[PDB]
Amino acid sequence: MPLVYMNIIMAFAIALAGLLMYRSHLMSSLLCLEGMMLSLFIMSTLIILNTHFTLANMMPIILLVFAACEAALGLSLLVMVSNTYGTDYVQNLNLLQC
Amino acid sequence: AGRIASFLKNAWAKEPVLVASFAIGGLAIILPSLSPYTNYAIRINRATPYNYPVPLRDDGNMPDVPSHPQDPQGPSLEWLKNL
Amino acid sequence: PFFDVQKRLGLDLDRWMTIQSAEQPHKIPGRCHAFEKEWIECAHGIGGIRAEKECKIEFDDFVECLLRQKTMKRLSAIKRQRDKLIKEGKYTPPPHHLG
Amino acid sequence: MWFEILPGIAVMAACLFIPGMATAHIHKFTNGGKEKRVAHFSYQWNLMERDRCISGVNRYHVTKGLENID
Amino acid sequence: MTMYIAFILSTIFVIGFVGFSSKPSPIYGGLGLIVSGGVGCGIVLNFGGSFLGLMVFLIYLGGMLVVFGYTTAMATEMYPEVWVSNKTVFGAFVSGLMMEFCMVYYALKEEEVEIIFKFNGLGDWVIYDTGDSGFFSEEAMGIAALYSYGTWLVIVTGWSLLIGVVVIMEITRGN
Amino acid sequence: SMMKWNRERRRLQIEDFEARIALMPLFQAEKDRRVLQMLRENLEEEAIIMKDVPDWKVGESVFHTTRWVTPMMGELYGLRTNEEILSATYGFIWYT
Amino acid sequence: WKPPPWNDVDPPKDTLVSNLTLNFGPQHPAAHGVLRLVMELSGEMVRKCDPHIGLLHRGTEKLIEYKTYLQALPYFDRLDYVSMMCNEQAYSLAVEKLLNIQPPPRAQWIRVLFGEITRLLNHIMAVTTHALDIGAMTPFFWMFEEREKMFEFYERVSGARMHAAYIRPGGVHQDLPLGLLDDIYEFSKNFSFRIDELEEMLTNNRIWRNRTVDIGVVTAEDALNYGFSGVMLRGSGIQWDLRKTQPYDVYDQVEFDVPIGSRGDCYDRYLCRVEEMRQSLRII
Amino acid sequence: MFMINILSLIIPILLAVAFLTLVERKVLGYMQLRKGPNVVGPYGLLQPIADALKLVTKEPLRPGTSSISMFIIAPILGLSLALTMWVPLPMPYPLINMNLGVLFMLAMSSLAVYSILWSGWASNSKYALIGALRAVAQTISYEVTLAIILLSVLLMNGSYTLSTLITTQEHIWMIFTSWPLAMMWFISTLAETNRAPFDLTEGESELVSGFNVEYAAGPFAMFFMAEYANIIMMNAFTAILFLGASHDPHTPELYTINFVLKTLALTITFLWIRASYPRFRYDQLMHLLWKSFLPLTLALCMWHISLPIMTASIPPQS
Amino acid sequence: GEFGVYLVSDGSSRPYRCKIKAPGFAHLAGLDKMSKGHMLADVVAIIGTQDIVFGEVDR
Amino acid sequence: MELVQVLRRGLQQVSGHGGLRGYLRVLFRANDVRVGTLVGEDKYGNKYYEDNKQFFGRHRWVIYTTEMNGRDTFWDVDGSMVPPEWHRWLHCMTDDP
Amino acid sequence: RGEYVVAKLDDLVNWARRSSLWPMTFGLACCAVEMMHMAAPRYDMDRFGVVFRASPRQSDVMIVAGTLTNKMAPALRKVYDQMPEPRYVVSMGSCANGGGYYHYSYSVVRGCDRIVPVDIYVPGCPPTAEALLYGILQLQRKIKREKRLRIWYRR
Amino acid sequence: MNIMLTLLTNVTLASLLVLIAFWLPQLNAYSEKTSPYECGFDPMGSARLPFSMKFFLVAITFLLFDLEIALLLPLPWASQTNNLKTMLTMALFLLILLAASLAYEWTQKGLEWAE
Ligand SMILES: COC1=C(OC)C(=O)C(C/C=C(\C)CC/C=C(\C)CC/C=C(/C)CC/C=C(/C)CC/C=C(\C)CC/C=C(\C)CC/C=C(\C)CC/C=C(\C)CC/C=C(\C)CCC=C(C)C)=C(C)C1=O
Ligand code: SF4
Repeated sequence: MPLVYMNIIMAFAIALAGLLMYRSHLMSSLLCLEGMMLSLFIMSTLIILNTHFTLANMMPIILLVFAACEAALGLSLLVMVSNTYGTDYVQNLNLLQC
Repeated sequence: AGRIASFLKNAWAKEPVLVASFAIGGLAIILPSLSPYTNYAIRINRATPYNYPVPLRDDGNMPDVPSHPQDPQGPSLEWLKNL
Repeated sequence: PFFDVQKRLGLDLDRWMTIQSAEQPHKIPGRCHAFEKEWIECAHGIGGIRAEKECKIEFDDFVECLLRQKTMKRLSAIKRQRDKLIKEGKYTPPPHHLG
Repeated sequence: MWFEILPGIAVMAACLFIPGMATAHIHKFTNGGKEKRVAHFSYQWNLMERDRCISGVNRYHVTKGLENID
Repeated sequence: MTMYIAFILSTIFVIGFVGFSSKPSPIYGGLGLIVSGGVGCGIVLNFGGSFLGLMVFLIYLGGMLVVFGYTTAMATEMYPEVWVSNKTVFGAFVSGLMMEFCMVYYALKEEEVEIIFKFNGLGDWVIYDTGDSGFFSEEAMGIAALYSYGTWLVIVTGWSLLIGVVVIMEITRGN
Repeated sequence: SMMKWNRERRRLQIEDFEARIALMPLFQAEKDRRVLQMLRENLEEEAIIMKDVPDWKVGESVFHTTRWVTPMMGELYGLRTNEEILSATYGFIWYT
Repeated sequence: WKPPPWNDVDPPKDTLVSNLTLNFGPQHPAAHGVLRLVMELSGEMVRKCDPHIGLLHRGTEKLIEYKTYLQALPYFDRLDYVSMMCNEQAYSLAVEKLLNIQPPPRAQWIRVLFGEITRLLNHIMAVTTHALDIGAMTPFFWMFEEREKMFEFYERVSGARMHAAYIRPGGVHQDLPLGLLDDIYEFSKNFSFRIDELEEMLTNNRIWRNRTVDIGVVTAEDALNYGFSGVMLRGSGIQWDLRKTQPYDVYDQVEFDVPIGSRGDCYDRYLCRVEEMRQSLRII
Repeated sequence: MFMINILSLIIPILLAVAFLTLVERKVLGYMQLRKGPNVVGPYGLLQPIADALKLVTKEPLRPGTSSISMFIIAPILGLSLALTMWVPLPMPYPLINMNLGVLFMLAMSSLAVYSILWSGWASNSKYALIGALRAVAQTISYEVTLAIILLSVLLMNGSYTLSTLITTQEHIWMIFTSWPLAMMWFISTLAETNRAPFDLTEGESELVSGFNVEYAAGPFAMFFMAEYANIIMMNAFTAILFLGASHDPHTPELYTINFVLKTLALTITFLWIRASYPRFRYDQLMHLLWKSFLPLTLALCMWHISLPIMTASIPPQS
Repeated sequence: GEFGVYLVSDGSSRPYRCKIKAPGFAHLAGLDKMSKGHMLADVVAIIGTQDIVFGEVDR
Repeated sequence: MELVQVLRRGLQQVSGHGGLRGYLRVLFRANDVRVGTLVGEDKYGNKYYEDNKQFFGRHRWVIYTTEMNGRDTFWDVDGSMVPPEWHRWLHCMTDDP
Repeated sequence: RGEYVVAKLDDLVNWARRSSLWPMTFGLACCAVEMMHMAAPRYDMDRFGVVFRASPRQSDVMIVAGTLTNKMAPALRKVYDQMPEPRYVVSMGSCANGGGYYHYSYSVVRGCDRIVPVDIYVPGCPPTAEALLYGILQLQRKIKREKRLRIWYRR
Repeated sequence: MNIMLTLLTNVTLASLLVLIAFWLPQLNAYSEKTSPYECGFDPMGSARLPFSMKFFLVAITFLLFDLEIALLLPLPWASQTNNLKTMLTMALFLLILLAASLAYEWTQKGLEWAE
């Protein structure tokens, strides 16, 4: 388990940490969401290439197919929250507190 | 006939691109089943030796498997030369 | 599978990629083909409870082949001890490992 | 007239000709005349590596024919 | 120096990863992702995954383009932030750089890191395997079998993406 | 014209591959000797490099199985030169 | 913590539309150079177009008062940079009407001759600069070679290339230089081809029509009420042309066809301009 | 002998765009009955040098509302991307024999648009943001057709290797088997490089700038030299992909001469259409691709997946 | 258009008031009406057909 | 049949302009190479040529003198260096040199 | 010699300047129409290296063609101040020079000089497209006689 | 090696041209030469407020469609299989849904750009 595995695993942790610390931006939040996807794609690519799991080389592709699909969903949701509330800071949508 | 011919002619006037694209799109699906060279394409792909033809141990009673590459018995693909 | 429709309906949907020793394209074997082949042939129908205790060394060989955890650890010790020994000056690499 | 346009092409055509000629000649010069061997697959690279080891001078392009064995 | 570019490339991947995870302005976040995405493509290329490397390069670039194409569309701030700007982003940024630089120091000085899992520093060149690939690249034939061995995956992926266009319009339509 | 030429290219590739199959036995035959030679050289050097260690019995198979496992490239070239490492691991990938 | 809404809908928040507003000039090359065109847009579709003008408000109407009738003649050449004799013809007719005096028949014929040449001048630049702003830059240069040819006729008769100061109350300054009519005939002989050169690359051009067809469409009564005149009435079905309804000078003797438009959009009026270019040749 | 090779590519490339600006006006002028530059040197053979030297000595200035860092890096992005993209082009023998050369050029060409809006966004100008937002959706929508057109044509290749086009169209030009895809490929190349049926990226008539909004002597020179280099290649890529040429393995000079001639002829056509058509409005150029190019694009794709199968003409993978 | 002049004299040798009818004045006054709904890139097209020379509107 | 005549006509210009050295002189200082009959010479050194076959506008031209009134004009030709008597003929205002 | 080296270097820069003037069209009045005739193929302004270019950030010389009305006078100064400044201003026509016909009006400044420094003055009403070509040629001569490096070497 | 040397040379060449771009031409600047350009008269204050364009729907479908082209990219190597019937059926299947998604996107306003 060489150091490149450490780099991208520790990377995904900061993607997890980055997502879980929304400061003032939904768009920057979605950035960290797609950020997670890099490390998962990159680690998955390293795994099935190292192990010569040739039939499983499709798995990183199918990750990406369902990757941007969420990415489109996030921005489409971001379209209306910014459209009808003006901005994208995740603090002005607290009307559901009650 | 009258309903179909009027529709095709009208679409051929206003939106030539769509009636065009639907044509080649339509032909792209139905000829490949009809055309007889599809089996040749399978045979050409099958006949391509990417891997080694690993020898199989001769314990006798294998008349069809050749003992030498130049032997007559076995899969011969002279049809490729003719085709 | 929770509700195994693949077993009942008798078709394959994902039981072709779940393992490394399946029919890969153009018979390209995986790295640890033999190691997992023994492991699966070891614990087949024996149950997960019995598999985790009986087919244990086969899994350990297979898991090691996947990561080379101990083998790389062995190589790490060879290089480190060689480095300090060469640096101190006891012995020098033989000419075959120079060119 | 229109033929006055051609000097604009000529100084460009010669300039665009250089990369094609330079790369073609550099490969031949740096590989002893023969074209640079292309390895699109590991098997091609395996031949090249065996060529480097066999030649003795650690040059893949330096080739030994029948005279190496006897 | 060319000992093994895997760690160096993955380091820039993490530093670029640190960037947009610190919550900059969204446009600067795209740059922080792109450098990580570009060098991430470099990591996979170095490991033999030639097709997959350029694959994530092309898709992501288009993906993140519409990302920060959107940010300037309706998510822009009238006074945009920057890597320095607010102390929060400044604090979030510098925290990431000092963090990763601590782990790599913790990584390269004993080579027996045991955080969560085990991580021993011996060189990612080692895990490579000796063997030819015939006249075909293994990765290309693996992802080519999607149309022969993965007909089930094609159906679910195709249907989901088709539904993906339905939801996008349906969500964004409104009224 | 494309149909005929592509068929000819397929026939050429068959000839190319058939040529490859002919020399595979030699390349396989020599390479196994080189790999065994490299491992043997590593084992002798490992014995010399560790003789005063507490317990490093020469050449213990980490895998419990007695069959041969295709060796790591690391354990082959590990103590060899830097140029040997780069030309071996990132040789085909970097050859552009 | 206030109670949740009864219909599960909150009142709409503060309006968040900013509607980016800019000034489209006067530096903009396609804004005629003197437009401070400010527009309101719904993001990209314009809502109102407030054309701030006065960026070239030279006090012409006040300066005319202080000059004599002859002294005020050059001002009308400097109102419309392209309609030179047409501008002076209007002022000359006004001064002659007050004076109850008519010009000699030769002077009238020269007026309508150079009046139609002028109509070629404005139409040439109107269409070509329309192509320039649209994006087609090539027909600009071809027909502005001919504009130089007509500029020679302006200079050969009056002395200056653009501001002729030629048409004056009571006729014209001086007679035509000998041999000018031959050059006018020579130039007009090939101008039919040059018009076909212009119109062939745009009239049927798919890009051109899509850039003008069904754009800027005005109705009939809308154009009449808005004070629109000239082509804009002609381009939208209204059959009106002062050259036929209220003939001035000897316009009651020349025969020509007014190109009434049908759709009223940009493309129809541009066609009317091109046809008005061809029709002037018959009048010439 | 690799630094010499690289500098035997960079210098000829920058000199090719250098005098393309002269063969632009000298061709544009002659097509609009003008004469083009013929004063600076004989026949204008020194005008671009006079242009270039001025554009590296007249005062550059960052905008007061600029973002310095992104303002400076955008010219770096444009120029380096343009140069690095010529790398796998298979002039007889390609400089870098990439196994996936086609995918490489697609990826980096999709990156040359980050320069245009990073320049636009950092410039903090109303015309800058408009031009930046015009260009991005312009290129990516034109990119969907770019990817599929390349794939449909290359299905007869059997691989993405650029060198194999030499072998593929050895006897027959590729355009004779994929001319319908050739037409949309040429139009898309006109659109990715922003020439002038769709030069709306600059939008000089309606946006005065947008390629380089406040960009000055140096940075303006880059954003020009980074797109005129794309002009030469996108026709070199068209030439290599569709109009093949005879390539004797012993005398590559004949192929280089032929290859250069096709690029020169194609580049003239890029200049030729530039002065023969009006400007597409934004919705029109988007409508043309999303509503007329794409339906034909997918249909001809399905044709080219099936075509080798029905005719048993699957090309060799190697 | 319909270029015209409202010339007012007083019996002297100079005009008393020379109002200049501007064909483009009413034309440019209607630009907002014609630009209703059309995209901004069509604003150049609907002033190109306008034929507004800016020495007449401004006078 | 006409290309060979064109090259011969183009080759004749080098003999027309006093040899090759004169040809580059006109090319590098007058930007034209067309030859034409010498209609006259003025006192300041300007050489006036005319060629009626050229279309109206280029049928007459002047090659400016190298030096006039203590100011070198080899590379510094000015449009006002024409004497009034020749200015009339040059501007096509009349046909009488 | 150092002076000789600075002499040739100055000439190289001055040649690069005078051989590429990019006017930023301030087309205001009938003076602009005649200037476009200079761009017309009859005189072909482009052939002299001088080609029309918008975006004053990418232009070298101003060509004031037409009357300068007091309302737009701030615009003239603003577009003048935004030029990367090896920069020159050419005034076309009597109106731009000193007011011309509208010298006595209430809303026309008596000359473009009062707003911007003015290089070569082009007289006319309008100056013929050939006269402007002579004017631009005069500016090229003025750029030729610039001793920027010689002055720096002798500071 | 070869690829990174080429990448390095390009960025150094580009950066050097910037360095001589901003340093060789000396500067005599002020606060009015750095003012944002707005075709003359003063800007009203913009270029960073939300500038909402209309092609957002088709901008995001490009991202969806760009994933389709990723899925159908491996086709050149997919033809080199022994079961082209299944490969042909699946290859056309992805194209059909890609066409179907565009067609349904077309019918419901879709490609039309909001006013
Ligand atoms: C609407 O539509 C529109 C368009 O179109 C659609 C348009 O077109 C246009 C454009 C307008 C026109 C065409 C109209 C006319 C205008 C013009 C012609 C403008 C002209 C503009 C120019 C930029 C001029 C271009 C002309 C020329 C002659 C350019 C010439 C080039 C050069 C002088 C430079 C050439 C390159 C050189 C010298 C490179 C030198 C390199 C080296 C010495 C080596 C460098 C590298 C190394 C040393 C590597 C080794 C180093 C190492 C390793 C360092 C390591 C370091 C470490 C720290 C490790 C517009 C505006 C438009 O509106
Ligand atoms: S000087 Fe004469 S031509 Fe020029 S703008 Fe003034 S009135 Fe018009």
